[PDB]
Amino acid sequence: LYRVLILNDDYTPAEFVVYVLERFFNKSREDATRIMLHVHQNGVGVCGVYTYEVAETKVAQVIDSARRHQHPLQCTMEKD
Amino acid sequence: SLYRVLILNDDYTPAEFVVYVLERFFNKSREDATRIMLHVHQNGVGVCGVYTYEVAETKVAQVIDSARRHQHPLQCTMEKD
Ligand SMILES: [Mg+2]
Ligand SMILES: [Mg+2]
Repeated sequence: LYRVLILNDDYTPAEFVVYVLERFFNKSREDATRIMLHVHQNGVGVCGVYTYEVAETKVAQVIDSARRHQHPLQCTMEKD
Repeated sequence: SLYRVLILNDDYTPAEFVVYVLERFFNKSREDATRIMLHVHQNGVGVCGVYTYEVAETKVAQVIDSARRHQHPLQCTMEKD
């Protein structure tokens, strides 16, 4: 399986990161907030764990959403 | 439970210092250190090693200490493996 990560940056609004986590990773508001804070403080955080193709899909959906909303948010994946 | 130690890319820390860190604190061969350094540059983040919780914390701390004493903002953290 493969974990999907988001990386911190100084441009993407916190509220957008929460939105991404809720929408694309089905996080509750509190859990999304938790992960958003963790990424802000530590530079990176885990959004979910999926089979390879599904991880690729989620990474792509996040990047598509971010860029269309004019945010440079970086999303990537690693073997879990 | 084991924990992976990660570094994050930045635009300031020199490539050669990252290789030095990988060799000094994570027992990487020159080739592996170079490849991880390049991977982090390309991907934004990369895995330095996997250790028990407290050893991972120790490595993270040693990297931050070394980086700041070398005048570099290199970010290092850990996650459950
Ligand atoms: Mg694992
Ligand atoms: Mg990771």
